[PDB]
Amino acid sequence: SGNAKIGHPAPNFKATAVMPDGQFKDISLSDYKGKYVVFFFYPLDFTFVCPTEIIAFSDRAEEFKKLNSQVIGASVDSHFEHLAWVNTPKKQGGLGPMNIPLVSDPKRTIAQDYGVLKADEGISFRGLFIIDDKGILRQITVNDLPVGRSVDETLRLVQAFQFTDKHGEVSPAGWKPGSDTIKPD
Amino acid sequence: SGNAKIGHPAPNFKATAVMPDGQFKDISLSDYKGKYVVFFFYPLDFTFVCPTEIIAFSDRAEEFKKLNSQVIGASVDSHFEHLAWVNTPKKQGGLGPMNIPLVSDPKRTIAQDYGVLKADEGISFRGLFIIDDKGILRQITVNDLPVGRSVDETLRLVQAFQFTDKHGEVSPAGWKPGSDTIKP
Amino acid sequence: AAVHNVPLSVLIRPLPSVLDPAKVQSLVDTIREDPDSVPPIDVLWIKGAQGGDYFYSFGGCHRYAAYQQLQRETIPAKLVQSTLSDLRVYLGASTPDLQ
Amino acid sequence: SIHSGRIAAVHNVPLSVLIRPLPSVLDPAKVQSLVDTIREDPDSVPPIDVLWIKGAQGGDYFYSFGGCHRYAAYQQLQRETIPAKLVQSTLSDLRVYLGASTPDLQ
Repeated sequence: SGNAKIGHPAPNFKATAVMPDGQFKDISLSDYKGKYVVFFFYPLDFTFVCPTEIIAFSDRAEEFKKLNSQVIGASVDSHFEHLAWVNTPKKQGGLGPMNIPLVSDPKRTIAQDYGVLKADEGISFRGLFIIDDKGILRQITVNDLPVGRSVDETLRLVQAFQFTDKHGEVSPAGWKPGSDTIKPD
Repeated sequence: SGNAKIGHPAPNFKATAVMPDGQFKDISLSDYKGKYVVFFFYPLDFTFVCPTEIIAFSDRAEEFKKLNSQVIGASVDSHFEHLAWVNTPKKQGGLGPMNIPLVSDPKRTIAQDYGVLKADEGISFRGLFIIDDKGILRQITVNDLPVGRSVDETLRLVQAFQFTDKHGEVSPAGWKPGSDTIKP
Repeated sequence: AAVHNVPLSVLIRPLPSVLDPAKVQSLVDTIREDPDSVPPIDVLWIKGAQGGDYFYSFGGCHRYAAYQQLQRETIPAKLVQSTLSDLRVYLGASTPDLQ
Repeated sequence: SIHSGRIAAVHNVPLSVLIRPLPSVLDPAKVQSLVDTIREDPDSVPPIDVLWIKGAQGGDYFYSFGGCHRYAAYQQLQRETIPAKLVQSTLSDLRVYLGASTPDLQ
């Protein structure tokens, strides 16, 4: 998958994005060093699909927050398009106020970097990558266009990498087997 | 991921697999053309991890059966290793009888052809691929060694691709706007 | 764009979509009270390789259920002409060789 | 590891000392059953495998990767020791189970 390899640092990106507050910011994956990152791609902005996923991720942002993880959404649209889609209310199809930032991939190099570009129509597949606090990549999930992603599954994954992480801060056990310690016969 | 490209045909392969019955059989991903295939890698055969992951896919093969699907697992270890692992009872730290074929990939090429070989070790990451009845790759998941895959989430994906697959045998509605279609 | 009274049975909804039943019930509610505060859905109008008329629906997820949970024959919708590449965005390798 | 103690000694090793870094996924009914067996017929339950690893500064570190249900049973019974075989091991053996979560053992 692109230049995204498991065990290796995430392919960095800088792009311009819309933030939970509305204003553009100009951010990079590196700003997030020190937190887990859930980085996901969607096809494009004004899908006649009611945007089940992004909304669901924006909606349980707190749960990610307490796992010290940041959720970021990407699509090859301009950030103008993202801004536009955010201000469109959820009743007449739109995203509404996001609790999560939205990256814009107009040159489409991030999609390639992450090996998720549909060459022909030039959009991203439904990709999602988990990167840890040290900027390493832990898991790759890519879906063909018609099938959404599960928030619970993403949480289960983050919680499991963090479970394994946290268990590596361990102190010498101060204990050894010995004849004292044998379980006889 | 490697050659495996979503929307494009799945990187075919041919290797010796330990079948549910006990016997070897050189097979290929084509042979299941007409069924959705869930194809998954795992690092090693005599793990010190309780193999609860594979046991879970084997245990629940009927769930996959009911969806015209075939779960195949795979590692870099030899086909003789597989045999021996199935012939070691769970409690003695083994697989026991398995309901799903196991591919062997000692050349590390099927791993490579899927982009899930980690060079350092010469073994596969916990990668899993869902391919359709027309042989097309439909979804890719790869996990760093520590974390496992959900059977529930694999079923959920399989069914979802089948849901949309199952539309598209559709045809003209015999309907036309309008009027008297227009609304006041 | 003219709003059309399209029959629920004409609409191809090929997307596996898990619905919040609370959302749906709130919509059924509002409908019987104030049907004109509920905006029309968007329906992709696609012509296949021949005469072929197909009308997809991808939005109004919770709005569709609301209308089919009621008895309703038609739902208010805006119609949108579209290519097959338009369609390919939604269905990927599950896009049909529409005729 | 300067030594080795082969080829099959069994030890009563304290649970407080086992690092269990992998997310258990447990069939509860099997856990519930193994509990009955340990209470009443403990010898019929084979000991677990424990990896013993030396830290860079000589620390003892003990990993448990298997017997998932045995371990849990023992946790349900609130024992402070579990029968184990100790299998001396390296760091690089960990990374096989731990990947990028593999700690730098002091």
